Amino acid sequence: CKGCLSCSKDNGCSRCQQKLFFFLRREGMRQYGECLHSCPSGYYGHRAPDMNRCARCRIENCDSCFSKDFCTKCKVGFYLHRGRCFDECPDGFAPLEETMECVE
Amino acid sequence: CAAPCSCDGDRRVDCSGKGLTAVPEGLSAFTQALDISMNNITQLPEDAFKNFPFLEELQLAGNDLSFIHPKALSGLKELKVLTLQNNQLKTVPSEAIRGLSALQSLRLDANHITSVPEDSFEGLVQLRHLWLDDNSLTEVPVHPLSNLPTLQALTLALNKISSIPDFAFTNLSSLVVLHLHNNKIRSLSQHCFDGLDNLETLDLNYNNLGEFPQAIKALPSLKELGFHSNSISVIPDGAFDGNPLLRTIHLYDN
Ligand SMILES: *[C@@H]1O[C@H](CO)[C@@H](O)[C@H](O)[C@H]1NC(C)=O
Ligand SMILES: *[C@@H]1O[C@H](CO)[C@@H](O)[C@H](O)[C@H]1NC(C)=O
Repeated sequence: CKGCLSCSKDNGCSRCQQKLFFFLRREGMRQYGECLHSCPSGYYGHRAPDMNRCARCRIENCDSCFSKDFCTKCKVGFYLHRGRCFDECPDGFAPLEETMECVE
Repeated sequence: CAAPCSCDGDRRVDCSGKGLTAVPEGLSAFTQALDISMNNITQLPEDAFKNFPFLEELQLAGNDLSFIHPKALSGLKELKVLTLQNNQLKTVPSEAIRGLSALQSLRLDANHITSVPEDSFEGLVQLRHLWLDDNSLTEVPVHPLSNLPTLQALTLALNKISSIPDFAFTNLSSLVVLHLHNNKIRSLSQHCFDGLDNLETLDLNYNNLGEFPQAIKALPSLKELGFHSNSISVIPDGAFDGNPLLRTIHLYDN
């Protein structure tokens, strides 16, 4: 119950602060709200004027995404190209392992 | 590994919510990941980060930061990610971030920025993702934006912008994703979007658009265009010939 406008014991947080992300955590059957300054891996913070909520990174092969489809960094075995995950660097591009992302 | 910071074997140090009023000391210079989120660092003195030349990712989320010394973050050439979201910044710290050549991702959302100096973002030739959510901006900063030739994703949601002049983004030839939702946009000039030849996702939810934005006729790679929850009334014939690759359209609640 940190940074929570209204925290209940059974349901955890239910209304985050003004500038905070409301995130739902699943554990066993227990599901409860939380307030974080930044949504965790696999989620992108979607702002709103009423309450700001995290949503799943819908783009596949992604572990951290800036928006619903732009991945800042893919998992292993997939170089980053314009925020999209490709196992190989396409034409006009070559693999670059040092930062694990597609370069010209 | 100095207390109260908890470290690991990957030079990643977490000191979240330790109530520190200043940058902790006694930490190895080899540390690359450092987090002081949810702390009480009211201000940053001069060169407070001289002891960490090998820093790659720095987080300052929700530390109630107010004022940054011009030389506060000098010599952070290895910096890749810097987050300053949810603090008391009013103007962008242009002098602080002048020398961060290798900076890749910069967060600035949830602060109280109301204006940006023209000279900001100079030399940031490695910027890829820039946030600007939840501020009191009233116009898009065209001149500072033009100094970002390698941007990929820029968001400006929940600001107080009203309109976008022509060629406001003319220099972001590498842009991919742009966000403007929950803003207060109502007018868009005909060539406002010219130059975004690599744009893929344009988001315009929750605005006051009363006419269709023919400016979107310059996005050869558009795929998502969501402007739902607006005052749109008329879709003219052939209003999409410039976007032959559209995938979805959000115009419900209109
Ligand atoms: C943060 O530090 C300032 C300056 O020392 C002090 O006035 C304030 O009470 C501190 N806040 C907290 C929550 O510790
Ligand atoms: C980048 O901005 C500069 C400064 O306004 C301008 O001279 C130049 O033409 C721009 N580059 C473009 C539009 O490709």
